[PDB]
Amino acid sequence: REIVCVQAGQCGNQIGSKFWEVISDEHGVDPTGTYQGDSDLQLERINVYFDEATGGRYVPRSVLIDLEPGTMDSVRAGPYGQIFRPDNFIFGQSGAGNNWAKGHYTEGAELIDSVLDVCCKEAESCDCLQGFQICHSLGGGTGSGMGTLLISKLREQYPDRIMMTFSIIPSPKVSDTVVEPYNTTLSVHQLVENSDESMCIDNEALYDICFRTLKLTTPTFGDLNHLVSAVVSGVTCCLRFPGQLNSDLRKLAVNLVPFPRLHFFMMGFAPLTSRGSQQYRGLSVPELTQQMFDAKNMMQAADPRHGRYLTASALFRGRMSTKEVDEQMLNVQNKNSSYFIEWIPNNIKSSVCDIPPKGLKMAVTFIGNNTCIQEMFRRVGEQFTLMFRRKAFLHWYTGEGMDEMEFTEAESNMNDLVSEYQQYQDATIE
Amino acid sequence: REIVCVQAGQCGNQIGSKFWEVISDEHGVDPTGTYQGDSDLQLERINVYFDEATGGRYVPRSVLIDLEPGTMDSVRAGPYGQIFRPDNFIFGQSGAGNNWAKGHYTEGAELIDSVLDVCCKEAESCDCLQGFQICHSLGGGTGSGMGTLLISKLREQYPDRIMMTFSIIPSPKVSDTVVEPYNTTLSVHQLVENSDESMCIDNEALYDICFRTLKLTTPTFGDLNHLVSAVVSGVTCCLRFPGQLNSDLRKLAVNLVPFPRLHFFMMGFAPLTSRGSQQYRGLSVPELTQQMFDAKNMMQAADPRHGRYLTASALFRGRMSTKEVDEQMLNVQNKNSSYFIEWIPNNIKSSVCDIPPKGLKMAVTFIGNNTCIQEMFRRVGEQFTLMFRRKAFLHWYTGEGMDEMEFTEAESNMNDLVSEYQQYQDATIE
Amino acid sequence: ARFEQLALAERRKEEQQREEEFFAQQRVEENRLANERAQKDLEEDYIRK
Amino acid sequence: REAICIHIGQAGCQVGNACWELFCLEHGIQPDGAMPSDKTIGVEDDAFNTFFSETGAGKHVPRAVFLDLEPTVVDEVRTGTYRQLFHPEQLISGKEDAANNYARGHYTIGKEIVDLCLDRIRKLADNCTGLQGFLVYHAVGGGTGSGLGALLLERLSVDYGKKSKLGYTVYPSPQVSTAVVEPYNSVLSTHSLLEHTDVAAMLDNEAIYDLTRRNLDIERPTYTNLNRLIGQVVSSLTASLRFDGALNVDLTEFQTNLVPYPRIHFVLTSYAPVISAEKAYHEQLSVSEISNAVFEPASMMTKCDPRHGKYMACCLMYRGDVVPKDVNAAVATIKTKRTIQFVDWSPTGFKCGINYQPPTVVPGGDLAKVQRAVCMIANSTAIAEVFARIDHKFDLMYSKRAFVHWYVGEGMEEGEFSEAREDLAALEKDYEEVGAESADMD
Amino acid sequence: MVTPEQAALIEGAFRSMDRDGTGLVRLEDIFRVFDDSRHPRVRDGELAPAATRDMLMHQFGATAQAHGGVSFDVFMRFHERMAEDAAVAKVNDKELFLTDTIIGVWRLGTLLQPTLIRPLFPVNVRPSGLYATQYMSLVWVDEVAGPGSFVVHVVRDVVRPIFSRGDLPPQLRGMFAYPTELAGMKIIEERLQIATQRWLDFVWEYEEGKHAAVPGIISARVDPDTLPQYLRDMIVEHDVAKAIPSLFFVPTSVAVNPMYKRSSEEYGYGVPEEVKRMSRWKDLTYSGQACGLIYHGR
Ligand SMILES: Nc1nc2c(ncn2[C@@H]2O[C@H](COP(=O)(O)OP(=O)(O)OP(=O)(O)O)[C@@H](O)[C@H]2O)c(=O)[nH]1
Ligand SMILES: Nc1nc2c(ncn2[C@@H]2O[C@H](COP(=O)(O)OP(=O)(O)O)[C@@H](O)[C@H]2O)c(=O)[nH]1
Ligand SMILES: Nc1nc2c(ncn2[C@@H]2O[C@H](COP(=O)(O)OP(=O)(O)O)[C@@H](O)[C@H]2O)c(=O)[nH]1
Ligand SMILES: [Mg+2]
Repeated sequence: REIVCVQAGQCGNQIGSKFWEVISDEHGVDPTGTYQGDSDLQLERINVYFDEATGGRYVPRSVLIDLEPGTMDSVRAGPYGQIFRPDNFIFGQSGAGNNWAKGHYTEGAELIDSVLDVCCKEAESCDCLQGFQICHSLGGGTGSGMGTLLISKLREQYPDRIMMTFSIIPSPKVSDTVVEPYNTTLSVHQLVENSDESMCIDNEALYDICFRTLKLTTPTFGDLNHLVSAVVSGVTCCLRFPGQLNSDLRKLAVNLVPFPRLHFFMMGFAPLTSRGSQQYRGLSVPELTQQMFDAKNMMQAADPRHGRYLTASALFRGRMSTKEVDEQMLNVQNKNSSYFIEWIPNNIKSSVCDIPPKGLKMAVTFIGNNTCIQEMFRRVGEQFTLMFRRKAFLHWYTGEGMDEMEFTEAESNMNDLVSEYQQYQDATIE
Repeated sequence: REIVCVQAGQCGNQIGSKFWEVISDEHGVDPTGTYQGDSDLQLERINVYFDEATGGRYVPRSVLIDLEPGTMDSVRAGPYGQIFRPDNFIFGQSGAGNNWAKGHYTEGAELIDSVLDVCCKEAESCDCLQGFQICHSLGGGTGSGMGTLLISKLREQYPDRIMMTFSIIPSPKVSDTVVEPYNTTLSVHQLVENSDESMCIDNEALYDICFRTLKLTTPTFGDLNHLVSAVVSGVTCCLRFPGQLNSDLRKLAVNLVPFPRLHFFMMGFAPLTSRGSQQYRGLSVPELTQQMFDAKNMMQAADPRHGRYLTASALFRGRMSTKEVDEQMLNVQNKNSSYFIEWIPNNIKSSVCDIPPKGLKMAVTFIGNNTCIQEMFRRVGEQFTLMFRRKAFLHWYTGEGMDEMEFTEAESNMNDLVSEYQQYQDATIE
Repeated sequence: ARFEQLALAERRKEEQQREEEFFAQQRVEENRLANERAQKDLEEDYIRK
Repeated sequence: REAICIHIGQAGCQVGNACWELFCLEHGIQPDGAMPSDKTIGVEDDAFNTFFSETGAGKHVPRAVFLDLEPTVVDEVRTGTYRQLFHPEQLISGKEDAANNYARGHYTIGKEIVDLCLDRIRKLADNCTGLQGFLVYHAVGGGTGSGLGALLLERLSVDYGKKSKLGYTVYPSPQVSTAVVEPYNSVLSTHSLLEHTDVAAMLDNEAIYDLTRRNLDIERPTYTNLNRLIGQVVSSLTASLRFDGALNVDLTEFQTNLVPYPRIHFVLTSYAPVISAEKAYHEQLSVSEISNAVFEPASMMTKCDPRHGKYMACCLMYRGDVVPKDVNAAVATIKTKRTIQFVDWSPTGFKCGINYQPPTVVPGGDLAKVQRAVCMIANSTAIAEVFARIDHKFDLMYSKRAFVHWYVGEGMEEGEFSEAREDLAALEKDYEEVGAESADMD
Repeated sequence: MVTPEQAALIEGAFRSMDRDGTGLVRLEDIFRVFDDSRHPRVRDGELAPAATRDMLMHQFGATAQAHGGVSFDVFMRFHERMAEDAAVAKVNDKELFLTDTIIGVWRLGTLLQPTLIRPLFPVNVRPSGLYATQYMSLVWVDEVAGPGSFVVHVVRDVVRPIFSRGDLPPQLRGMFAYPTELAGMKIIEERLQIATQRWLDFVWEYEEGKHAAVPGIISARVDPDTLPQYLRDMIVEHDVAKAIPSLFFVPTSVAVNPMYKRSSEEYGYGVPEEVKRMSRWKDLTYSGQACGLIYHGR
């Protein structure tokens, strides 16, 4: 059961570098690639993410793609960069120009065949292939256009596997670029067709996590990418270690999505706490569940209190009793009953894994399907409609060759996604 | 079972010098001719390519022919040049002038009796003769004209033996000579009647091999001639070492050629690995089979994806399982079934040999009979017809004595070869 | 008797492990040779300049 | 008592190495031909005589010839470990191969070598007093094995006449393949083999690969494993001649009991306790379990399913610690089963044999050590399915005359293809007709 | 910055490099001792060995030509610049990289006593997998240029690796070297002589009247006239060496080469032990007193 990672664009390459550092640390792989671990439990599932090269070494099953090599040269220069196979780095010779149409039509179709060739070579080597894992930003240029292009091609070639994405989406408050609404709207249109399950993160939420919870005076992108690498490595953890109640990406998808369009989820991770505060509070299942459901700890700008939970999932790591988990999930569902959709008799799935992340006794990761995610898309659509009526920057995209009709289709599809979520929200029935 | 080699022209003598270096290294023969090997397995088949001089010495069964002594003096001055028997160097007193007619009619008939006298003296010393091996370029002057003359004489004198040729053909882009189309067309006309099996190489394909796969910064003709010497020495490897499933030049010919005109083959060699990515990939049968069929690793400009495989052969060197070979060849034929000719139930022959080339754990050489070879001949024929209509340089050849009717006959014969390839290329299930 | 059969199997396992170590060493050696070739080319260019 | 083995071509010589390795280790002859014995009395031990003859100095030498057209494999035998066992005359080699052409073996090259072979066989037969058959090992897919095997069987059949000839034959697997021209050689081989063999045992490499993956724990098997398995089967079949037992079975009894009509001489082979040493301490190995094993299609050494046909006769060879009452109880239990069916004209479907010598364990081998084993050879109509797929592949190639010019140029009339294909078609019709229940024709 | 152990290494290099008692070092010593083959960029193959000399001149000549040499402080700050440049290096670890690059470039440590060749593995350890098969080279120090100039004579591939260099006396360990250990020092090649494949013995003395030897490690193709007097004195033909009274032989082991072994060699494996046991079993059965598995011949 093998996972393939793809890291695309600047954001993708940075998150990937930190993720493969955390995973290599958890399995005790030296930055030279040599196994130096101290229990067979570490060795017995290394195959899930690593292929074995000759005389000891392990190589991580990842493809790195970007349109200008500056970032790629930076990741190769990082502390773990050497572990990556040289042939797995794919780059062009001219930039995306921060333009979705260039990334999708001109440099995309030019580069994509070498990426599909590498992905097929890598996929067909697995003895049994589990789903793909995709990381990219929607606000960029090559990330949005070529990432969604590649996702569409992989869905054509492997429709029976799983397609999983983690995706960074812009903000109304701290934007780096003016033309963000076009790239976001077209990318969400592509994603809602192609993806099986998608998690969304706002950088504003990571800043509020860093400043409020960890009380860092001067946070940097390394902290944000550490939070993301923690959740990313947590969702797959039960796939690759033993436990009392095993779980799998497919079982999460089957339990979270009631209907196939409703596959966008919110994320949180619980044992976050500042170095000064850590002496004051011991770990316990009530503490993890209380922190886990506090909206302060959730990685999107939308707040659950403005929506309703259709379904939720919690994955617990550590040696712990099943009694505390079941009675906590019952007590939370019973006491706050107005926030749970009534035509499902039990909304939470639990899973338990024996092996915690290093240096923590216990941890939980939370995945939630809540209609308040509709508020983010509506806000992006508002800014897009404001910009589009005046043809504000359209000549770049039309000059690449796009018909204006694509913009009205993408707007209509996003508006219908918002409407479908709003209909399922329907507070009350009659 | 001994082979006699003939090297003709500058290209042939240069490739030959590297070939005899590679073979002398593999059998541990010092450039003084003394045996210095380290296993009896090296000595026990040395007779295949070497003759025995009195007490220890070995002499290489090769005839060197050229029209100007510059090349022979260069090979005699080289590090292994001394090994060659002095009487085996044949040279004239005036150049070919890059003209086919000079090489065939004027200096050819003057020298040709002495080459046949030397080859018969060399041939009649063998206790049982296996095929001849000839290296030459088709674009040159003495190589094309006198090489094909000699081939015709040897086919008259030894019709029951095997005739094998390696031939270099002009790229449409790297033009070193203006009159290349005439020499190529006349040589292909000679080859399709006289040869039993002919392999074709584009210098452009060797450049693309070096630049894309080996990423060499400053390649030289020594590298191209090393690639050629590697394939040449690989085809004969099963002749001269033990193995689990022996194979032979005649068995290759019998299995590859469905009909007697269809005897032109493509070559490739698989375990080429880049200068800085060798620690990252162990040798294995899946890796060799995947690299072996990659068009980056094929030594012609035509790509298999534009044609269909009639037959293919793979010769494996090393201690390896037969199960992995048979199941790999079945899986590749089944998964890509549209590219294999359907009225043959199994297109690939395999062979396995115990002794790998020095410093590699395993290697395979690939021989393929593919209809995409028609693209090279069509391109040469277009360039020939464009010049011939206006008589661009014809007075040199006509002044030597050729009838103009020869050019139209040679053009018609090449066009019929292209047509014969084209009918089998485009057939379909109807 | 099947005890002794198992013992001989263990001995064969050790032998194939030794062969694997040999082959890894050979791969490292070939990489070193390629590096030496590149070194020579750079030296010649510097002398020219 | 004695039998002489003839090994032809590559598969036959390599299988011969495994066979003689096993027979040496089972009798106890040294690799140099010696046979140590520290007791001065009790020398009266004639069992070697089936396979070895002794010289006046007491050296042992084996009753075999090795025939090949290329030198390399026999020269490998000449320089190996068993150099001193064989007389150098026995290792016969030509100059050049038959190049996967049946025509070169049969017409051009084998006619020169065949008279030397016949002189060698005569030299063996002169040192005999009760020859009761030839054992022949070959593959029908290659050129020299097909052409020289047919020519040699024809000459042997004229000169020796009624004497039995038993063949172990490797046929081209139904989807694993090694060379393009396999169908032509296999059809032309089978045409000659029909007339000139007394029993033919069929093997497919794809089945032995499946058996070695499933039962043994070998991820990457190679021909030495298959050849060691074949050697074990042959040792089991010839053990009835060589050691004491309750119910002996002479080689003529196989042909009399297994073959109902003179064309119906192709038999399937299987072997029961193929098990690894780690598995061997987890299981008892009673008579009924191994008897049930030889009938499972997972046990077969040819890729055919006997559930798609009807059994005509079964021959069950038990070796080791078995008691006749358990053999009878096992066979009666098998007879009760509903997925096993016999043709209604064969009420007494079984022959049994019981020998006391357990199977030998080979130092490098992959089989476990076991106290008892059973080996089965059976004649069944399912084999007709094996021929039909070869015939389809031949028809596919021959419809366009894909390679015929080699064969016609080296000397064979085109008519010979159609004759052989029609004769094998008639063999298919024979297997269709013989299997029809007599109650249906009234 | 530099750790105290690195300071000790720098001090040792300076003191061992310093002739006389004066606290100055000539630039010629800097040029002769510095090892380009252990330069990181050169080892990875992206810089030419002659470029290091220009860097050394650029850093050192300005004070070398003025004060007649280099003091300790300039050397220490040279290594401080070395560490500063290694801080931004691509290697995962920094301290070990600086330590072993200093050790490599300044040729300190333990060297085989004649010809000053750096060993690849510890001399007392038996040869590992690959090096048990690759042939070694015969090397001795030149005399026209004095020892310490790192110029040697080399004859290629004339020594088998069947023995261990730890058993030799300390003054003869450096006579035999691997091909990979010759990098970084000048070599002069000698020519072989025509002979068959014979193996020849190497003898020496450790006390007056007592001799020790290692059997069959020198190829018979070493041409004795090119070698110096003593070196061809220590090489003697095998049976003549055997006839010498009171001779001891160093233990030698031959290892299989996994590049030249066949598939058919798998058959006759472990058979003499099995056949011996079978013969014992059959004679025991013949004599009687067998109650389990018994032989069932005739
Ligand atoms: N079981 C087994 N089958 C083998 C072995 N070697 C080859 N075969 C099979 O036998 C067929 C090839 O026959 P060969 O023995 O190579 O043919 P040949 O006798 O050498 O005939 P020529 O090629 O003309 O010399 C194929 O089906 C192979 O799979 C082997 O060692 N063991
Ligand atoms: N959370 C996070 N956001 C990032 C990171 N790097 C860039 N971004 C954001 O992603 C957007 C820029 O997209 P970018 O990755 O440069 O697009 P690309 O040029 O196609 O790779 C901006 O909103 C950045 O703030 C990172 O490491 N972490
Ligand atoms: N691959 C390769 N091509 C060569 C070599 N020498 C010459 N050529 C090519 O062969 C053609 C020249 O033919 P040439 O050998 O000089 O003909 P000749 O004068 O009759 O010997 C040109 O296309 C050259 O690029 C060589 O060593 N290797
Ligand atoms: Mg053969």
